[PDB]
Amino acid sequence: EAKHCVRIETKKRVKKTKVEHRCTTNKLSEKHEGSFIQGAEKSISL
Amino acid sequence: QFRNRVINTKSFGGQCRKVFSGDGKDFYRLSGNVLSYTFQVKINNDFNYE
Repeated sequence: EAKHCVRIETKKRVKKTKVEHRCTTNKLSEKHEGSFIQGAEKSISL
Repeated sequence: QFRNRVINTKSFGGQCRKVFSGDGKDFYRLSGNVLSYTFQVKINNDFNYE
């Protein structure tokens, strides 16, 4: 996960002002599951 | 393949050649010719599971 939020404000006067926000978020989840069962039988009878 | 009848395996030759089969538990009459006929069992099992 990431949050990356930035904010800037500005004003100038003898009048102009800006207040501004931009921020972007990422999420990831990988999930893994695995199974392997192997087997062998021999039976030799006399 | 097994093919057709070649030997007369019931030629008794005038003999009363009884044999007791312990397996079948019964008296059988052998032919006069047969060198031996016997009934001991062998059982021979391969299992192989994978």
